[PDB]
Amino acid sequence: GSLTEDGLSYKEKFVVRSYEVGSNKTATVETIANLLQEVGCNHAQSVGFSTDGFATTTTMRKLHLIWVTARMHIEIYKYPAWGDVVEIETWCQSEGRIGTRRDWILKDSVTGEVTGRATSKWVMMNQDTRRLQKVSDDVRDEYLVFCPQEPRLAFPEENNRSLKKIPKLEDPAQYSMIGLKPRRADLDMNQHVNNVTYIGWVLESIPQEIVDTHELQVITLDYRRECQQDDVVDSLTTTTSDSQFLHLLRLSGDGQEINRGTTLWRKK
Amino acid sequence: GSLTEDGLSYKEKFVVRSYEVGSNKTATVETIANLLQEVGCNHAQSVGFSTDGFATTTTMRKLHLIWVTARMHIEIYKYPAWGDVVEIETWCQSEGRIGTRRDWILKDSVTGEVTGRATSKWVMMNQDTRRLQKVSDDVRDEYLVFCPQEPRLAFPEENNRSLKKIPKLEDPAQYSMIGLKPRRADLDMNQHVNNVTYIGWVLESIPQEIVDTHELQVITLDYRRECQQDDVVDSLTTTTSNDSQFLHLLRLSGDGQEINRGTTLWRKK
Ligand SMILES: Oc1ccc2[nH]ccc2c1
Ligand SMILES: Oc1ccc2[nH]ccc2c1
Ligand SMILES: Oc1ccc2[nH]ccc2c1
Ligand SMILES: Oc1ccc2[nH]ccc2c1
Ligand SMILES: Oc1ccc2[nH]ccc2c1
Ligand SMILES: Oc1ccc2[nH]ccc2c1
Repeated sequence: GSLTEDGLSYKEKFVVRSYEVGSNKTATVETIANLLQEVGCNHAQSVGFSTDGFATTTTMRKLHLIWVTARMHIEIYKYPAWGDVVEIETWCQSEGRIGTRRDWILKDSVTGEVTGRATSKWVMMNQDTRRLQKVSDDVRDEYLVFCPQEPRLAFPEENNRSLKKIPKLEDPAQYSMIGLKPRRADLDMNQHVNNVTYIGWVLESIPQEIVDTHELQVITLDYRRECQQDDVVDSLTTTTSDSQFLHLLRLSGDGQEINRGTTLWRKK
Repeated sequence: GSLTEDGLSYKEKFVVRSYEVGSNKTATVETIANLLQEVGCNHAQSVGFSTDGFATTTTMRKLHLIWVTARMHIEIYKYPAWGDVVEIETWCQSEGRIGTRRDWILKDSVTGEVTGRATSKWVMMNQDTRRLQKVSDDVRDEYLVFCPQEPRLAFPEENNRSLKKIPKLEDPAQYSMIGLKPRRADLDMNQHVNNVTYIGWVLESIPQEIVDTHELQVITLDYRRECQQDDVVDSLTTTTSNDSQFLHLLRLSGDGQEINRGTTLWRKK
């Protein structure tokens, strides 16, 4: 992969692997989400962020502050098949003092056609207290030089699917998958549950019949609280409708919300 | 990746990804095991095996026969770090009428030094009845042209760990992790549990303190029965032993039916 000519975005090509595909012989949405993190990580490294994995500025490390995902929104028009080459372009932009947004564009490297797009909201949090903080002047100055100054959006539409407020699923749920626990493979280099594991957990309560006759087109997921490697999660789903579903992940015991989301599926 | 000059082995390079590494900032043994399947799959495709994923000959498809793993043996000297390039070479050889063996050699693409090696035993099974069988003459003729004829072993040693018989763990186990279930990400393109998920399940009952102070050096795993996507597994571990050795057992949560048995050897960090 490499930074573009202006040094304000990063592109990388990936050949889809045999173990990265599902029943349709195309990449799962979890494989796509993993590739989005990989190209984001590779972009931060290319623009000077140290080999520790955190895209944190010098002042952020002094204050023990890290970036955390608040929301992920993915829309796939075509999933790449095993052996196909997908090209992904990523970039970041400041959203005032609220935080930052990382966007992605997926293309079929053979035709150049846009096959998907994704957007994410990131907030500054103290890594020890877990307290959310607004973005200070000094910190924004350190990362503005890595962002395009004119707006560049993967989802330009005024008040579109990526910015739609998500309601809380009311009991009883139509479908559920209980007792979901992460294993060591679900953790990252810092022993925290990988963000992509939560997408997998959300999708677990989708009936197999919907999976067998539909393809996932859109997924929006809000991140409320982390699952610790010793926690247990319940995944709840209710059809709201193409088929649309409302989702909720909560702790198995006390019912504490960890994520909420929505998915849109198209008939095969 | 590409076949070597003689067309009897296949090499492929991989750049280790950020999400493929563990706490030490090196590739997990599950990432390595996934790369071993990928290079094996790419080798079968390169030598003519159809895009359906099964390295099955024309006569095997007519008889509804597939290859299934009986045993996996992996030994890692050094795990590659995030951003490092690992080169993996793979090949297959017939083991008479018993079945086939696929071997792998892992190298640091920068120094060329051998950083790991792996071997696996494969048996022929009817896809529908699940009945195992010896390899017929006609089937062996179809795949011999893809194998080196002179023996080529990743584990040449006289008393190597890849061929050592594994005992059954006796209750009570010293350690355990119960209620392990696969999710859709654990399945393959045919809706079957990926072989690498079982390695993950075996390793779940290793205490976190061993993980935090040791590195996995060797793992041998026997595959007895398949876990269905609706099954639930218990992972059992008992220390058998500078180095730490463990005996492992995966069994169904309810009836206690054996899924896998194995052994791991760990060395102090
Ligand atoms: O989704 C991700 C995950 C990790 C990252 N590091 C830097 C950007 C980025 C994006
Ligand atoms: O912390 C940041 C913010 C904006 C960025 N653009 C590119 C990398 C990056 C890291
Ligand atoms: O909750 C929000 C809303 C907008 C945002 N922009 C960037 C981060 C963020 C978080
Ligand atoms: O380990 C593996 C898995 C799948 C495969 N297909 C062909 C060879 C091979 C090896
Ligand atoms: O079925 C087989 C046996 C040996 C092989 N060598 C390479 C691919 C392959 C497939
Ligand atoms: O149990 C065994 C023993 C030797 C073998 N060689 C190939 C498959 C196989 C299985």
